[PDB]
Amino acid sequence: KIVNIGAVLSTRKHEQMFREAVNQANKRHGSWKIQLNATSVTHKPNAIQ
Amino acid sequence: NFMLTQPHSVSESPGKTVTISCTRSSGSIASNYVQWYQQRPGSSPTTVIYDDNQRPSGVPNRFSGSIDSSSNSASLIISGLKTEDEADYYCQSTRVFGGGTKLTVLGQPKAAPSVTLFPPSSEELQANKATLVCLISDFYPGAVTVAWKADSSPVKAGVETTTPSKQSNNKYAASSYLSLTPEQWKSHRSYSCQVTHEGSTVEKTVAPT
Amino acid sequence: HVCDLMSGARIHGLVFGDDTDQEAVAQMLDFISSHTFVPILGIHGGASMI
Repeated sequence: KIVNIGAVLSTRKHEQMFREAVNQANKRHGSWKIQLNATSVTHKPNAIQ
Repeated sequence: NFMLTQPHSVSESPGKTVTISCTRSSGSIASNYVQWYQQRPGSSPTTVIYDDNQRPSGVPNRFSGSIDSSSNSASLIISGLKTEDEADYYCQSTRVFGGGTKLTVLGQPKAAPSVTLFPPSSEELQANKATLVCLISDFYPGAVTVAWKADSSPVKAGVETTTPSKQSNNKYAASSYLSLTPEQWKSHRSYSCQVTHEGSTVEKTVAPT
Repeated sequence: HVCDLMSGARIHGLVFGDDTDQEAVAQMLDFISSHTFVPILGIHGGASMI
């Protein structure tokens, strides 16, 4: 159902297409079983962080 | 599931545009992509517009696409020309096709259909059969909507309507036949053969004996 | 645990152990070693497979 897919992509502008692209996939695949979600986060400094 | 609405037919003269709208019953149209197709008589359907506003390679523009919500409908807009585009167009969104709209050029002057209702013959009634004969002619274009009601509700049992086809005088002809039994023939007060042609409705009713 | 211990008393070694079989614990500890410069010697358990 709610199969959330995340990313650690670069600056938020690049992340914008991610939120746009999933709906396109949602529009293409038509069923009430594949309601995806989206989340993201920028590249924080340091390695352990 | 949803359901796709298309007008039965439309007539347009060359040099002018025409709009046909595909309407979704339940849910939003934007929830799924939609496609437009054309089919010549006897020819396989061919893609004309796909995925809302997108022109397949080889499509000579002209045919645009509207995907505005409006009354949960998406319409097809065609530039003004009547060279060959006179065909039937269907909309498809997800496992559901449109009804189909008939488009034709403006040729011979339009003629009102001639409605005549034939009550079943007595000899057939003796054979425990009842055929209601409804004949239509002298109309343009070849697209007639014929309905049968038993004076209190539409009846779709035993109805049989011929496909409209070109006549020998640049016109079209068709007919409607209704099959019934003497019990049903004598059970109702009257039977109606409504005729719809280019937005014109002509009513002819018959009664037993 | 590891880097709060490091932030506490200044250790120099973290002789370790475990009891599971998840091989991934070796890689995580290897990642710990790179950015903290603390020698570590895993012995028994999950952090055992070479």
